[PDB]
Amino acid sequence: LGFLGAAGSTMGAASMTLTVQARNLLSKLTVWGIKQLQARVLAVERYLRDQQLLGIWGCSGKLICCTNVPWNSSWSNRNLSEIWDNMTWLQWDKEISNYTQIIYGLLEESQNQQEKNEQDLLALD
Amino acid sequence: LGFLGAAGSTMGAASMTLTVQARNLLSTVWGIKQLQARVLAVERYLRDQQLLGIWGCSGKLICCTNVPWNSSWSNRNLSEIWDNMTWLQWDKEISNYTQIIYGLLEESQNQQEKNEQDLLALD
Amino acid sequence: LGFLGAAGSTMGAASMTLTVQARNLLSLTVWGIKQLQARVLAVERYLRDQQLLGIWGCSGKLICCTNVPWNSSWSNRNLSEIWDNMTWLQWDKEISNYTQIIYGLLEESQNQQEKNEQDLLALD
Amino acid sequence: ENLWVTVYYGVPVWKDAETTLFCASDAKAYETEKHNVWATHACVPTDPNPQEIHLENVTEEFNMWKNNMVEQMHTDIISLWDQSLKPCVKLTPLCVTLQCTNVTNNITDDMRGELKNCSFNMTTELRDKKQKVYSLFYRLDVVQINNKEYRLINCNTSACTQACPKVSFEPIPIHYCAPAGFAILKCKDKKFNGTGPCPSVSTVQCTHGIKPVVSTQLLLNGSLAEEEVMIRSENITNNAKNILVQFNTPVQINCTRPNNNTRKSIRIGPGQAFYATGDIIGDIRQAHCNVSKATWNETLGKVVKQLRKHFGNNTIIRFANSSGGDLEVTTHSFNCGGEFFYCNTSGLFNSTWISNNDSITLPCRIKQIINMWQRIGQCMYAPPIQGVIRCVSNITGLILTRDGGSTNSTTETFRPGGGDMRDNWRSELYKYKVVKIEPLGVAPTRCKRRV
Amino acid sequence: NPQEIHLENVTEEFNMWKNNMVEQMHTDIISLWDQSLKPCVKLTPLCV
Amino acid sequence: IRSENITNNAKNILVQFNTPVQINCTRPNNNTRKSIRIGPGQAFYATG
Amino acid sequence: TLQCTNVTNNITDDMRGELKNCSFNMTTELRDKKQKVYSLFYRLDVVQ
Amino acid sequence: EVQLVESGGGLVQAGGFLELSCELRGSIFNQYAMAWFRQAPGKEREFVAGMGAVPHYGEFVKGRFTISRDNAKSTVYLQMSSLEPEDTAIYFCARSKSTYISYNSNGYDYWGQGTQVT
Amino acid sequence: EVQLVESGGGLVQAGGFLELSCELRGSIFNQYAMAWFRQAPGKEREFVAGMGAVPHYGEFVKGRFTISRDNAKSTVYLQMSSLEPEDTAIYFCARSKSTYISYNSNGYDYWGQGTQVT
Ligand SMILES: *[C@@H]1O[C@H](CO)[C@@H](O[C@@H]2O[C@H](CO)[C@@H](O[C@@H]3O[C@H](CO[C@H]4O[C@H](CO)[C@@H](O)[C@H](O)[C@@H]4O)[C@@H](O)[C@H](O[C@H]4O[C@H](CO)[C@@H](O)[C@H](O)[C@@H]4O)[C@@H]3O)[C@H](O)[C@H]2NC(C)=O)[C@H](O)[C@H]1NC(C)=O
Ligand SMILES: *[C@@H]1O[C@H](CO)[C@@H](O[C@@H]2O[C@H](CO)[C@@H](O[C@@H]3O[C@H](CO)[C@@H](O)[C@H](O[C@H]4O[C@H](CO)[C@@H](O)[C@H](O)[C@@H]4O)[C@@H]3O)[C@H](O)[C@H]2NC(C)=O)[C@H](O)[C@H]1NC(C)=O
Ligand SMILES: *[C@@H]1O[C@H](CO)[C@@H](O[C@@H]2O[C@H](CO)[C@@H](O[C@@H]3O[C@H](CO[C@H]4O[C@H](CO)[C@@H](O)[C@H](O)[C@@H]4O)[C@@H](O)[C@H](O)[C@@H]3O)[C@H](O)[C@H]2NC(C)=O)[C@H](O)[C@H]1NC(C)=O
Ligand SMILES: *[C@@H]1O[C@H](CO)[C@@H](O[C@@H]2O[C@H](CO)[C@@H](O[C@@H]3O[C@H](CO)[C@@H](O)[C@H](O)[C@@H]3O)[C@H](O)[C@H]2NC(C)=O)[C@H](O)[C@H]1NC(C)=O
Ligand SMILES: *[C@@H]1O[C@H](CO)[C@@H](O[C@@H]2O[C@H](CO)[C@@H](O[C@@H]3O[C@H](CO)[C@@H](O)[C@H](O)[C@@H]3O)[C@H](O)[C@H]2NC(C)=O)[C@H](O)[C@H]1NC(C)=O
Ligand SMILES: *[C@@H]1O[C@H](CO)[C@@H](O[C@@H]2O[C@H](CO)[C@@H](O[C@@H]3O[C@H](CO)[C@@H](O)[C@H](O)[C@@H]3O)[C@H](O)[C@H]2NC(C)=O)[C@H](O)[C@H]1NC(C)=O
Ligand SMILES: *[C@@H]1O[C@H](CO)[C@@H](O[C@@H]2O[C@H](CO)[C@@H](O[C@@H]3O[C@H](CO)[C@@H](O)[C@H](O)[C@@H]3O)[C@H](O)[C@H]2NC(C)=O)[C@H](O)[C@H]1NC(C)=O
Ligand SMILES: *[C@@H]1O[C@H](CO)[C@@H](O[C@@H]2O[C@H](CO)[C@@H](O)[C@H](O)[C@H]2NC(C)=O)[C@H](O)[C@H]1NC(C)=O
Ligand SMILES: *[C@@H]1O[C@H](CO)[C@@H](O[C@@H]2O[C@H](CO)[C@@H](O)[C@H](O)[C@H]2NC(C)=O)[C@H](O)[C@H]1NC(C)=O
Ligand SMILES: *[C@@H]1O[C@H](CO)[C@@H](O[C@@H]2O[C@H](CO)[C@@H](O)[C@H](O)[C@H]2NC(C)=O)[C@H](O)[C@H]1NC(C)=O
Ligand SMILES: *[C@@H]1O[C@H](CO)[C@@H](O[C@@H]2O[C@H](CO)[C@@H](O)[C@H](O)[C@H]2NC(C)=O)[C@H](O)[C@H]1NC(C)=O
Ligand SMILES: *[C@@H]1O[C@H](CO)[C@@H](O[C@@H]2O[C@H](CO)[C@@H](O)[C@H](O)[C@H]2NC(C)=O)[C@H](O)[C@H]1NC(C)=O
Ligand SMILES: *[C@@H]1O[C@H](CO)[C@@H](O[C@@H]2O[C@H](CO)[C@@H](O)[C@H](O)[C@H]2NC(C)=O)[C@H](O)[C@H]1NC(C)=O
Ligand SMILES: *[C@@H]1O[C@H](CO)[C@@H](O[C@@H]2O[C@H](CO)[C@@H](O)[C@H](O)[C@H]2NC(C)=O)[C@H](O)[C@H]1NC(C)=O
Ligand SMILES: *[C@@H]1O[C@H](CO)[C@@H](O[C@@H]2O[C@H](CO)[C@@H](O)[C@H](O)[C@H]2NC(C)=O)[C@H](O)[C@H]1NC(C)=O
Ligand SMILES: *[C@@H]1O[C@H](CO)[C@@H](O)[C@H](O)[C@H]1NC(C)=O
Ligand SMILES: *[C@@H]1O[C@H](CO)[C@@H](O)[C@H](O)[C@H]1NC(C)=O
Ligand SMILES: *[C@@H]1O[C@H](CO)[C@@H](O)[C@H](O)[C@H]1NC(C)=O
Ligand SMILES: *[C@@H]1O[C@H](CO)[C@@H](O)[C@H](O)[C@H]1NC(C)=O
Ligand SMILES: *[C@@H]1O[C@H](CO)[C@@H](O)[C@H](O)[C@H]1NC(C)=O
Ligand SMILES: *[C@@H]1O[C@H](CO)[C@@H](O)[C@H](O)[C@H]1NC(C)=O
Ligand SMILES: *[C@@H]1O[C@H](CO)[C@@H](O)[C@H](O)[C@H]1NC(C)=O
Repeated sequence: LGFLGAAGSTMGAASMTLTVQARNLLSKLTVWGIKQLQARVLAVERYLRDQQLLGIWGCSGKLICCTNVPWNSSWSNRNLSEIWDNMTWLQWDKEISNYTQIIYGLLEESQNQQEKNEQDLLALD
Repeated sequence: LGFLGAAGSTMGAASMTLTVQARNLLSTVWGIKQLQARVLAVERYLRDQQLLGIWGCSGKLICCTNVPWNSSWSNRNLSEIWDNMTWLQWDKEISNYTQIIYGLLEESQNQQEKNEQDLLALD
Repeated sequence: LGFLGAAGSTMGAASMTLTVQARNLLSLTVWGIKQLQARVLAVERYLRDQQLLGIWGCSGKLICCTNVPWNSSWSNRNLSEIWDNMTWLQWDKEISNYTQIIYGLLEESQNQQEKNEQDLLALD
Repeated sequence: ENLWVTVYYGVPVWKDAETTLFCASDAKAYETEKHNVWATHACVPTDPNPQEIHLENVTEEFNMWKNNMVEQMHTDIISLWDQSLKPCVKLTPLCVTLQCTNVTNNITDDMRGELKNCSFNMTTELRDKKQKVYSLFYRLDVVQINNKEYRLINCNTSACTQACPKVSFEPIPIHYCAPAGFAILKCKDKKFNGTGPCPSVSTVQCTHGIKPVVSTQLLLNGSLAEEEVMIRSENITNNAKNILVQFNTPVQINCTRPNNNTRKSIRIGPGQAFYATGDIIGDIRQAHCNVSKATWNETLGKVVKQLRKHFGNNTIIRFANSSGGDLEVTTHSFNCGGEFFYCNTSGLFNSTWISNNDSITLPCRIKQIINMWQRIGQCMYAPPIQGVIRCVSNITGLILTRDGGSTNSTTETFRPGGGDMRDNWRSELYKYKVVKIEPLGVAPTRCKRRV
Repeated sequence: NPQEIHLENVTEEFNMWKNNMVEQMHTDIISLWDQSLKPCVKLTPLCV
Repeated sequence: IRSENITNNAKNILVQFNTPVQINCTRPNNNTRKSIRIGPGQAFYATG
Repeated sequence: TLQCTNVTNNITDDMRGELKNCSFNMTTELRDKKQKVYSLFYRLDVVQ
Repeated sequence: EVQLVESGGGLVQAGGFLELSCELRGSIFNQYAMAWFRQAPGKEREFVAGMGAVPHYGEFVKGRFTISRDNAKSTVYLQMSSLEPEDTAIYFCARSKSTYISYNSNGYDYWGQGTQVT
Repeated sequence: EVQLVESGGGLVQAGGFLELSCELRGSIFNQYAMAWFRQAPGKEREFVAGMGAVPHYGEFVKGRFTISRDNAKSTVYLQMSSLEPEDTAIYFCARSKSTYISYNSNGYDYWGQGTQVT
């Protein structure tokens, strides 16, 4: 299990080894010259968008990240242990694929709200 | 109010919409003109990201600090800053005495650097 | 006082000025394209180091100590003299062999904390 | 009972994507630099013992016929051939009124009019002087302009380039590797017919070395099947689609050009040199290829058995030679030792199969000016090769076309034809595909962020 | 007035013979001459 | 009426008006194109 | 060099000498063969 | 989207003259060859003429027809001359799968709508 | 790894024809010149011939020999003609340190193993 090896293992099992996936995300003019550079630049852009998207939520380099936004029932409406001891990530991405963007906007709302509350609590004293 | 609509709104009103500008800062005549444009965006993103990192706040988007505010820079009521006046107008007023603040803001985290890794050592 | 100015000084003095080096780690024709390779490389090297820090227990700290115990075999000498008489350049040569195994120790220690925090916040 | 979303980073999920793939080449050829048309000097070295790691319990759907990394491999070879020819001579002053006569140096009855001995005027090092020079040209590269005056075949359309006599057409393996954030999934399933799920799949750093061999009928030197002969086609019932056949055990083909050709230098002008053909030493003989009658017949026996699965147990399978058309599709075209062959495969594909020691000598022809498959326009000129050519190669498959016939015929006739070069590499990239890694999956857990 | 910052109490080893960055200067000057002569006119007609 | 400096006659004046005015331009001749082969892959498009 | 004559086929008065009928040798796809061709040229594009 | 559009529409008598045109839209012209096929009523498709880098003509042509391609307009033009009465058929335009011309219909993947020439 | 490999040599009657060769493997051919040095038994190395962009010959050649370079295979030849009996020696191949040729032995840095020509 060196990279993506936990794809078929359970979401609980796969989530135990995430740093393996994290590390393999940044590693005369000739035809291969441009194709190499276009590869190197593309990797940087995709890596920095995920970090930025995590940053605007309440977790930057946490790699396991809890939030204050509730789990709307309609998204999955199924018991917890089922989706952690009997299902893999690839199947799970299909169930909520339509609902990823709506959750992302909610996470932005809760983080900006959380920041000022932290700011205000440092001013009254 | 989709990218910069709060540009003319009051400073206090503009701080509600901060993530909106954040996510937009990173998203063969034209072959190289497109290539060079993408690298420049990345470098500018990391310059301000690293500049925040050297201070004690990297992924905060609002960050307090241990640096007293010299009255010379502003010498104006706090009420009118956030209730009448805008980030556009403010960046011009502070424009003169701004690079001093960046250096001091590094000192406070340097003063915390003088204090961070000793309390855990003497425990 | 400037970039790498404290290179010849001991570790204790070197750690005083760590931001001076941090700042200077990012800052059609055959001359410009030589710059493009240089400009892409700078971010690539910078991001590799930052990603390595993140998977450890520190993202932008600039000082970061861990709960993995130091194996005496690596150094075998007094703390009071390495920080007052040794420089970083000397230290790298000795610990170079005992490196890339320490990195794995740092990688594992952070993941378990992330799960323990996941576990701790669940039993409330 | 309350539940909140949780964010997980570094999560294993992927999605089919389109991207640019770069080259990786083994360092065994780094020494003795020379130069290649595929320019593997700039190709970054590959990593030894790459991370070929299996993925369990994962089912992934492949489709070799609409696969990516074949269209963009097609462009790479086209562009890789273009920059190789750019710095080389332009034979613009070569086609003028020639004065050719037949070669009669103890020729054989097969090679009667196939060689012409031509003489022409060419500028010396000074632009104020001409001189008469002569060269030997094949019959396929000249036309009459009446008489005994000729011109080169292909300079009333375009002009030809001389492949610098250092570039080496010999193919070498190429590994196509994806960038960080992308992975290549390889199908390990034995009975993989090009489409559908592949229950045995793995992910690799990047593909095995794929030698790009340009060839029509009888694609050579490719990858072999695992335990049976595989017949893969986009749609069997459609006669207009090709049939890519890959058999496990190779059958050896020995192709030679017996003529002991010599190389001569003719000065086009100041700084320009043209590599001509001097007098041929020894005897004249047709070029030919050799395959075993036993090995070829058993291989066709295996192919017919597999063809009955998709066509019927009680069916007559018939083989016939090429339908007829352009020379580069009616014959086995390939490149051997820097020279271009056109072999008549009528002796291989002629048989009928009922449901219930010696070799095959198939003659070949040579050309010097070739219409490149890269474009309908520009050609190129292959300089003569010193000595006697001989190369042994593996036949690893076929490209077939079924003759269209009405129902109730009970006799299916297949013809050979290569045509598109995309099929040459579609036979090698059938295993692979590209996906983009998509971390940041959101799931709920019994945890709340601290306030 | 480039910031030539003196490094004190540190020793460093040098070797000008196996040094790189002269081979890079050699390759630069060759390439810089190559593109300087690309737009220039050739003298092929003068061979008379 | 837009001008960088209306009093400096050396500065051009740009006019932009509301309703466009139509202009119909034609070449009445029925021209025939002739192809002449300059050389290999070279064609000159003359006028017949 | 061009051998040119005025084109006049019941030409309109406004076009007394606007067009020229020019003939000239030209090189074919074979270097050692020449060809005589003609083209029509506007007066503004030819100089006597 | 690859598509082929035909022209000509022959209604000429014996010993006539025509020029069929076929434009290639959704693909590169200098990457594939194009050929003309014919279907007399109650018969099968037959090869008439085609040209990639080299022209080929059918046996019944006997040097009457002539093919050419203008890469500028991405069209292939078929001259028609000495049209005997037996030419009455539907002339189809097809694009080859490669740069080479075959005489069998299995060598082409895109076909024109058709033109009935009588 | 710059390595020099040679050929030629062996007996030939006086007035005969011999050709020597020496190829360059580990470095660019169009960046360095080549030279031929011969060491008679008991004597010191003396310049024979060498070509960069210009051919140079030793004072004893008297126009008999001829040096050329073929960039295609990066080899330098030496067409020996009218070989007198005083030419017998071990002939070395040397790569110059630049594009220019020197008659001295220290203008070159890589040498061949040797080849006896008698
Ligand atoms: C393709 O076509 C070219 C040109 O047509 C041929 O090249 C010529 O071939 C002929 C025939 O072999 C050559 O003629 C031969 O030349 C030999 C060399 O001597 C010549 O040169 C010396 C100076 O070096 C002169 O003094 C001398 O007069 C010759 O001109 C001769 O030795 C040959 O002699 C043969 O014939 C005589 C009878 O005439 C006999 O007595 C001899 O014993 C001997 O058999 C002969 O004359 C000619 O030199 C070639 N070059 C040219 C420019 O013409 C190619 O051979 C041809 N290639 C093929 C494959 O067909
Ligand atoms: C299919 O694969 C087989 C092997 O996997 C391959 O056979 C190879 O063919 C090439 C060319 O025909 C051979 O290379 C030649 O080898 C001979 C010795 O046998 C040498 O003398 C040759 O040297 C000449 O060419 C060089 C390159 O131009 C020159 O530098 C030199 O001076 C000589 O002029 C040449 O290197 C190769 O040895 C075989 N390999 C094997 C294992 O048989 C076959 O060609 C492939 N088929 C196709 C269609 O590509
Ligand atoms: C400029 O000069 C051109 C040269 O003649 C003029 O073209 C002429 O246009 C008329 C009107 O369309 C045509 O008359 C028709 O001809 C068709 C048959 O023509 C077929 O064959 C020609 C051969 O070239 C082909 O080009 C056509 O497309 C057809 O396939 C009849 O069926 C019609 O009933 C009608 O008679 C002329 O044939 C055509 N001339 C030539 C030589 O083609 C053009 O009109 C002139 N323009 C102006 C503005 O004056
Ligand atoms: C716009 O254009 C006007 C011109 O209409 C500019 O005004 C001109 O400014 C020049 C400045 O050198 C004046 O030149 C001066 O002329 C007097 C003689 O009258 C001479 O004694 C001085 O030594 C000097 O050369 C010029 O007279 C003046 N003309 C006018 C009509 O105003 C104006 O500067 C331009 N720019 C702007 C922003 O208006
Ligand atoms: C431009 O000049 C050229 C060359 O002088 C002209 O070409 C020639 O034009 C004549 C008619 O003007 C063509 O017909 C010939 O007429 C003579 C009259 O006696 C007849 O005897 C011939 O049998 C022939 O029919 C002639 O073919 C043509 N030659 C060529 C090579 O095209 C051209 O007409 C002039 N055009 C203009 C617009 O001025
Ligand atoms: C470039 O040159 C080639 C070869 O000369 C041209 O192809 C040849 O074109 C001629 C046309 O004059 C063809 O001749 C024709 O033959 C038929 C009988 O099959 C006859 O009935 C016609 O009247 C005509 O004479 C010839 O078949 C054809 N192919 C060969 C191998 O010669 C080519 O057309 C030239 N390029 C262009 C753009 O025309
Ligand atoms: C390019 O042109 C130059 C100049 O002509 C050529 O150099 C010349 O090469 C010839 C032999 O090919 C030399 O002739 C010999 O000269 C010696 C002198 O002692 C004589 O003894 C021999 O019998 C023979 O005649 C000639 O000297 C030489 N030029 C000079 C000035 O030394 C060169 O070979 C040409 N290169 C090519 C590739 O054609
Ligand atoms: C290099 O050596 C000099 C000489 O010993 C060092 O200077 C000493 O620095 C310490 C630092 O506090 C002082 O306490 C000593 O008094 C200094 N010595 C003298 C003689 O004044 C210097 O620190 C060393 N390192 C560098 C980078 O210069
Ligand atoms: C290649 O294999 C796949 C799967 O093994 C075949 O797909 C199925 O084929 C059967 C019969 O041909 C159909 O009934 C199914 O509906 C197909 N499955 C799907 C998902 O479409 C495919 O037909 C095979 N191709 C060939 C040419 O034999
Ligand atoms: C291909 O096979 C043919 C057999 O017909 C070979 O031709 C024979 O080669 C031998 C070898 O010396 C000769 O003795 C015979 O005279 C040749 N003719 C016949 C009829 O046997 C040919 O050499 C083979 N070529 C290759 C490349 O294998
Ligand atoms: C390929 O070779 C075959 C022979 O095996 C050629 O077919 C022969 O052609 C001649 C020419 O008229 C006929 O007389 C024979 O009867 C044919 N024999 C067979 C078995 O077909 C064929 O022509 C060759 N291919 C080409 C393109 O010339
Ligand atoms: C033709 O195929 C054979 C086997 O299919 C190849 O022989 C194998 O080559 C590989 C790599 O060179 C070796 O690891 C195997 O041990 C070989 N097996 C056998 C049975 O020889 C052969 O290299 C292919 N090419 C040629 C020209 O024969
Ligand atoms: C364009 O408009 C601007 C502002 O409406 C004009 O600028 C002012 O013009 C008045 C009168 O012309 C001057 O008194 C002011 O000093 C100008 N102010 C500035 C800042 O330049 C400008 O003149 C107009 N230009 C034109 C050509 O109409
Ligand atoms: C051909 O065209 C030229 C260019 O217009 C004519 O030259 C002029 O002709 C007019 C009318 O005779 C004279 O008044 C002018 O003096 C001429 N110009 C010159 C510079 O001489 C010429 O006359 C025309 N010839 C014919 C035969 O049409
Ligand atoms: C090409 O142009 C030349 C020069 O104009 C023509 O050659 C001679 O021209 C003069 C004057 O026009 C005539 O008196 C001669 O009779 C021409 N020579 C010949 C051999 O006819 C030549 O005619 C033109 N055409 C070609 C095809 O060369
Ligand atoms: C595949 O599934 C089986 C049964 O659910 C399980 O025992 C096995 O661990 C799974 N594979 C992996 C790699 O976890
Ligand atoms: C979730 O609820 C269903 C309801 O029938 C039950 O069968 C299942 O066992 C539950 N999940 C787990 C993990 O027990
Ligand atoms: C410390 O290093 C020694 C070897 O130098 C090794 O045997 C020992 O296991 C190591 N202990 C730890 C805790 O890393
Ligand atoms: C080859 O041709 C030559 C003519 O140049 C002839 O003398 C010789 O006899 C021929 N070879 C054989 C084997 O007949
Ligand atoms: C030359 O060979 C041709 C074969 O294409 C033949 O027709 C001709 O008669 C032979 N002889 C001459 C003098 O052309
Ligand atoms: C295969 O081709 C036949 C006829 O050409 C057609 O009816 C059938 O739908 C095709 N199959 C697919 C999967 O497109
Ligand atoms: C005018 O000239 C044109 C040129 O082709 C000709 O067709 C026409 O008949 C002429 N008309 C008269 C009235 O001369």
